[PDB]
Amino acid sequence: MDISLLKQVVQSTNKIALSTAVNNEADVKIVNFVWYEAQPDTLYFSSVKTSPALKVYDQNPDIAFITIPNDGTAGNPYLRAQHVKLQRSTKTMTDLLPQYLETVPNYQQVWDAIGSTLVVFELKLTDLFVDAGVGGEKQTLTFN
Amino acid sequence: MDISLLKQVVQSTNKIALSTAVNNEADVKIVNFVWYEAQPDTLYFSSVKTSPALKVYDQNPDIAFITIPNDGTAGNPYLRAQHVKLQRSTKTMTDLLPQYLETVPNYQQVWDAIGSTLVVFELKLTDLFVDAGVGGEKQTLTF
Repeated sequence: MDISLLKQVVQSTNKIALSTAVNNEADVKIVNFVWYEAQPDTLYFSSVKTSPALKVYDQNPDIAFITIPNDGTAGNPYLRAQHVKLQRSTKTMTDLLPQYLETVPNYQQVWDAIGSTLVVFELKLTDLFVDAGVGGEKQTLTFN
Repeated sequence: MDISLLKQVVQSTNKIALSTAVNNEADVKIVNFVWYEAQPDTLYFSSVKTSPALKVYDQNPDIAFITIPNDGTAGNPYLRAQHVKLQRSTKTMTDLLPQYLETVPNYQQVWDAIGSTLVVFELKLTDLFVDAGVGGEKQTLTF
Protein backbone atom coordinates (compact mmCIF):
# COMPACT_ATOMS: atom_id res chain seq x y z
CA MET A 1 0.00 0.00 0.00
CA ASP A 2 1.32 3.44 -0.94
CA ILE A 3 2.35 5.27 2.23
CA SER A 4 3.99 8.25 0.46
CA LEU A 5 1.49 10.82 1.83
CA LEU A 6 1.90 9.41 5.36
CA LYS A 7 5.68 9.76 4.91
CA GLN A 8 5.27 13.41 3.78
CA VAL A 9 3.30 14.31 6.89
CA VAL A 10 5.11 12.26 9.55
CA GLN A 11 8.42 14.06 8.67
CA SER A 12 7.20 17.38 10.19
CA THR A 13 5.84 16.10 13.51
CA ASN A 14 7.34 14.41 16.54
CA LYS A 15 4.41 14.52 18.98
CA ILE A 16 0.75 13.62 19.40
CA ALA A 17 -2.16 14.64 21.58
CA LEU A 18 -3.03 11.13 22.86
CA SER A 19 -6.54 10.85 24.31
CA THR A 20 -8.25 8.15 26.38
CA ALA A 21 -11.76 7.40 27.58
CA VAL A 22 -11.29 4.72 30.26
CA ASN A 23 -14.33 4.64 32.61
CA ASN A 24 -15.78 7.29 30.36
CA GLU A 25 -13.29 9.85 31.70
CA ALA A 26 -11.80 12.03 28.99
CA ASP A 27 -8.06 12.65 29.32
CA VAL A 28 -5.53 14.02 26.84
CA LYS A 29 -1.70 14.20 27.13
CA ILE A 30 0.97 15.35 24.67
CA VAL A 31 3.74 12.78 24.11
CA ASN A 32 6.58 12.46 21.65
CA PHE A 33 6.49 9.55 19.25
CA VAL A 34 8.74 7.81 16.74
CA TRP A 35 7.81 6.00 13.51
CA TYR A 36 9.57 3.68 11.05
CA GLU A 37 8.57 3.15 7.42
CA ALA A 38 9.03 -0.65 7.58
CA GLN A 39 6.26 -0.84 10.15
CA PRO A 40 4.06 2.00 8.97
CA ASP A 41 0.98 1.05 11.06
CA THR A 42 2.86 1.54 14.33
CA LEU A 43 3.78 4.60 16.40
CA TYR A 44 5.95 4.22 19.46
CA PHE A 45 6.13 6.34 22.61
CA SER A 46 7.45 5.96 26.19
CA SER A 47 6.31 6.83 29.67
CA VAL A 48 7.87 6.78 33.15
CA LYS A 49 7.04 3.53 34.97
CA THR A 50 5.80 5.44 38.10
CA SER A 51 3.57 7.91 36.22
CA PRO A 52 -0.21 7.98 36.77
CA ALA A 53 -0.50 7.95 32.85
CA LEU A 54 1.37 4.69 32.36
CA LYS A 55 -1.34 3.36 34.68
CA VAL A 56 -4.21 3.97 32.23
CA TYR A 57 -1.96 2.92 29.34
CA ASP A 58 -1.33 -0.51 30.92
CA GLN A 59 -5.03 -1.39 30.69
CA ASN A 60 -4.42 -1.55 26.91
CA PRO A 61 -7.28 0.74 26.04
CA ASP A 62 -8.15 1.81 22.53
CA ILE A 63 -7.08 5.43 22.10
CA ALA A 64 -7.37 8.45 19.79
CA PHE A 65 -4.59 10.79 18.63
CA ILE A 66 -3.78 13.76 16.49
CA THR A 67 -0.34 14.96 15.55
CA ILE A 68 0.98 18.53 16.19
CA PRO A 69 3.37 20.04 13.64
CA ASN A 70 6.90 20.95 14.51
CA ASP A 71 7.57 24.59 15.37
CA GLY A 72 8.24 26.28 12.05
CA THR A 73 6.02 24.04 10.00
CA ALA A 74 3.19 26.03 8.61
CA GLY A 75 0.41 24.60 6.50
CA ASN A 76 -1.50 22.64 9.15
CA PRO A 77 -0.47 19.08 8.16
CA TYR A 78 -1.58 16.29 10.54
CA LEU A 79 -2.37 12.65 11.14
CA ARG A 80 -5.52 11.66 13.08
CA ALA A 81 -6.86 8.35 14.27
CA GLN A 82 -9.34 6.70 16.64
CA HIS A 83 -9.75 3.07 17.80
CA VAL A 84 -5.96 2.78 18.02
CA LYS A 85 -4.81 -0.29 19.88
CA LEU A 86 -2.34 0.40 22.64
CA GLN A 87 -0.03 -2.05 24.28
CA ARG A 88 3.47 -2.52 25.66
CA SER A 89 6.09 -2.97 22.93
CA THR A 90 8.77 -5.57 22.44
CA LYS A 91 11.02 -2.66 21.47
CA THR A 92 13.18 -1.09 24.15
CA MET A 93 14.30 2.51 24.48
CA THR A 94 17.80 1.35 23.46
CA ASP A 95 16.27 0.24 20.12
CA LEU A 96 14.42 3.55 19.65
CA LEU A 97 16.91 6.05 21.04
CA PRO A 98 18.70 6.90 17.75
CA GLN A 99 15.37 7.96 16.19
CA TYR A 100 14.41 9.93 19.31
CA LEU A 101 17.74 11.78 19.23
CA GLU A 102 17.35 12.51 15.51
CA THR A 103 13.78 13.86 15.80
CA VAL A 104 13.10 15.21 19.31
CA PRO A 105 15.00 18.34 20.31
CA ASN A 106 17.00 18.08 23.53
CA TYR A 107 16.00 14.48 24.16
CA GLN A 108 19.53 13.53 25.30
CA GLN A 109 19.01 15.33 28.59
CA VAL A 110 15.63 13.58 29.11
CA TRP A 111 17.24 10.17 28.45
CA ASP A 112 20.17 10.96 30.75
CA ALA A 113 17.84 12.02 33.59
CA ILE A 114 15.08 9.41 33.54
CA GLY A 115 15.79 6.95 30.70
CA SER A 116 16.09 3.82 32.80
CA THR A 117 12.60 4.40 34.17
CA LEU A 118 10.90 4.58 30.72
CA VAL A 119 8.56 1.88 29.36
CA VAL A 120 7.86 1.68 25.64
CA PHE A 121 4.32 1.47 24.30
CA GLU A 122 3.14 0.95 20.74
CA LEU A 123 0.10 2.30 19.01
CA LYS A 124 -1.31 0.03 16.31
CA LEU A 125 -3.41 1.67 13.58
CA THR A 126 -6.44 0.40 11.71
CA ASP A 127 -7.84 3.53 9.97
CA LEU A 128 -5.70 6.69 9.70
CA PHE A 129 -6.55 10.10 8.27
CA VAL A 130 -3.63 11.85 6.57
CA ASP A 131 -3.62 15.55 5.65
CA ALA A 132 -0.59 17.18 4.08
CA GLY A 133 -2.13 20.60 4.70
CA VAL A 134 -1.90 23.73 2.60
CA GLY A 135 -1.10 22.89 -0.96
CA GLY A 136 -1.24 19.15 -0.24
CA GLU A 137 -3.48 16.13 -0.47
CA LYS A 138 -5.65 14.26 1.99
CA GLN A 139 -6.55 10.59 2.25
CA THR A 140 -7.43 7.76 4.56
CA LEU A 141 -5.32 4.64 4.98
CA THR A 142 -6.52 1.34 6.38
CA PHE A 143 -3.94 -1.08 7.75
CA ASN A 144 -4.45 -4.85 8.00
CA MET B 1 -10.59 36.08 41.13
CA ASP B 2 -7.21 37.24 39.78
CA ILE B 3 -7.33 36.13 36.11
CA SER B 4 -4.04 37.86 35.11
CA LEU B 5 -2.05 34.65 34.57
CA LEU B 6 -4.93 33.22 32.57
CA LYS B 7 -5.08 36.37 30.43
CA GLN B 8 -1.35 36.03 29.89
CA VAL B 9 -1.35 32.36 28.80
CA VAL B 10 -4.50 32.50 26.76
CA GLN B 11 -2.59 35.45 24.55
CA SER B 12 -0.17 32.90 23.09
CA THR B 13 -2.63 30.18 21.98
CA ASN B 14 -5.62 30.02 19.64
CA LYS B 15 -6.34 26.27 19.71
CA ILE B 16 -7.04 23.28 21.90
CA ALA B 17 -6.71 19.55 21.60
CA LEU B 18 -10.32 18.81 22.47
CA SER B 19 -10.79 15.28 23.89
CA THR B 20 -14.13 13.48 24.33
CA ALA B 21 -15.29 10.29 26.01
CA VAL B 22 -18.63 8.74 25.10
CA ASN B 23 -19.44 5.11 25.82
CA ASN B 24 -15.81 4.55 26.78
CA GLU B 25 -14.68 5.66 23.28
CA ALA B 26 -12.00 8.25 22.78
CA ASP B 27 -11.75 11.02 20.19
CA VAL B 28 -9.53 14.07 19.90
CA LYS B 29 -9.45 16.94 17.45
CA ILE B 30 -7.67 20.31 17.43
CA VAL B 31 -10.08 23.26 17.15
CA ASN B 32 -9.60 27.02 17.36
CA PHE B 33 -11.09 28.74 20.40
CA VAL B 34 -11.74 32.27 21.63
CA TRP B 35 -11.92 33.58 25.19
CA TYR B 36 -13.14 36.80 26.81
CA GLU B 37 -12.13 38.39 30.16
CA ALA B 38 -15.76 39.27 30.79
CA GLN B 39 -16.70 35.56 30.79
CA PRO B 40 -13.52 33.88 32.06
CA ASP B 41 -15.01 30.41 32.78
CA THR B 42 -15.90 29.89 29.12
CA LEU B 43 -14.00 28.95 25.94
CA TYR B 44 -15.91 29.22 22.68
CA PHE B 45 -15.42 27.19 19.52
CA SER B 46 -17.41 26.43 16.36
CA SER B 47 -18.13 23.43 14.21
CA VAL B 48 -19.96 23.27 10.60
CA LYS B 49 -23.49 22.09 11.53
CA THR B 50 -23.31 18.85 9.47
CA SER B 51 -20.08 17.63 11.18
CA PRO B 52 -20.17 14.20 12.83
CA ALA B 53 -18.56 15.90 15.87
CA LEU B 54 -22.00 17.33 16.69
CA LYS B 55 -23.34 13.82 17.10
CA VAL B 56 -20.62 13.26 19.72
CA TYR B 57 -21.35 16.62 21.41
CA ASP B 58 -25.07 15.74 21.60
CA GLN B 59 -24.26 12.72 23.77
CA ASN B 60 -23.07 14.84 26.69
CA PRO B 61 -19.55 13.50 26.49
CA ASP B 62 -16.99 13.96 29.23
CA ILE B 63 -14.46 16.53 27.89
CA ALA B 64 -10.82 17.36 28.55
CA PHE B 65 -8.52 19.79 26.71
CA ILE B 66 -5.04 21.22 26.52
CA THR B 67 -4.03 24.31 24.62
CA ILE B 68 -1.26 24.29 21.98
CA PRO B 69 1.03 27.32 21.90
CA ASN B 70 1.38 29.53 18.87
CA ASP B 71 4.42 28.81 16.65
CA GLY B 72 7.42 30.68 18.11
CA THR B 73 6.12 30.87 21.70
CA ALA B 74 8.80 30.42 24.33
CA GLY B 75 8.64 27.93 27.20
CA ASN B 76 5.62 25.66 26.53
CA PRO B 77 2.84 27.53 28.35
CA TYR B 78 -0.61 25.88 28.40
CA LEU B 79 -4.05 25.65 29.90
CA ARG B 80 -5.46 22.24 30.83
CA ALA B 81 -8.91 21.16 32.03
CA GLN B 82 -10.83 17.98 32.74
CA HIS B 83 -14.56 17.31 33.28
CA VAL B 84 -15.45 20.22 31.07
CA LYS B 85 -19.16 20.88 30.33
CA LEU B 86 -20.15 21.46 26.67
CA GLN B 87 -23.32 23.35 25.67
CA ARG B 88 -24.74 25.16 22.66
CA SER B 89 -24.32 28.91 22.84
CA THR B 90 -26.69 31.78 22.30
CA LYS B 91 -23.65 33.59 20.83
CA THR B 92 -23.34 33.46 17.03
CA MET B 93 -20.18 33.40 15.00
CA THR B 94 -20.77 37.03 14.04
CA ASP B 95 -20.43 37.90 17.79
CA LEU B 96 -17.12 35.99 17.92
CA LEU B 97 -15.69 36.84 14.50
CA PRO B 98 -13.69 39.92 15.61
CA GLN B 99 -11.73 37.81 18.10
CA TYR B 100 -11.29 34.99 15.54
CA LEU B 101 -9.88 37.52 13.02
CA GLU B 102 -7.58 39.00 15.66
CA THR B 103 -6.16 35.71 16.87
CA VAL B 104 -6.46 33.05 14.12
CA PRO B 105 -4.34 33.61 11.03
CA ASN B 106 -6.21 33.56 7.70
CA TYR B 107 -9.59 32.94 9.32
CA GLN B 108 -11.30 35.44 6.98
CA GLN B 109 -11.04 32.85 4.17
CA VAL B 110 -12.56 30.13 6.39
CA TRP B 111 -15.38 32.50 7.32
CA ASP B 112 -15.96 33.53 3.66
CA ALA B 113 -16.17 29.85 2.62
CA ILE B 114 -18.28 28.22 5.31
CA GLY B 115 -19.23 30.87 7.95
CA SER B 116 -23.01 30.66 7.58
CA THR B 117 -22.85 26.94 8.43
CA LEU B 118 -20.99 27.29 11.75
CA VAL B 119 -22.51 26.45 15.14
CA VAL B 120 -21.03 27.94 18.33
CA PHE B 121 -20.34 25.79 21.39
CA GLU B 122 -19.30 26.82 24.90
CA LEU B 123 -16.85 24.89 27.06
CA LYS B 124 -17.81 25.65 30.64
CA LEU B 125 -14.93 25.30 33.16
CA THR B 126 -14.91 23.99 36.76
CA ASP B 127 -11.18 23.77 37.51
CA LEU B 128 -8.57 25.16 35.07
CA PHE B 129 -4.85 24.51 35.36
CA VAL B 130 -2.77 27.42 34.13
CA ASP B 131 0.95 26.89 33.45
CA ALA B 132 2.78 29.99 32.30
CA GLY B 133 5.84 27.76 31.22
CA VAL B 134 9.54 27.37 32.14
CA GLY B 135 10.33 29.72 35.18
CA GLY B 136 6.65 30.67 35.27
CA GLU B 137 3.78 30.40 37.72
CA LYS B 138 1.37 27.49 37.75
CA GLN B 139 -2.04 27.71 39.39
CA THR B 140 -5.47 26.14 39.43
CA LEU B 141 -8.44 28.47 39.00
CA THR B 142 -11.81 27.24 40.28
CA PHE B 143 -14.90 28.88 38.79
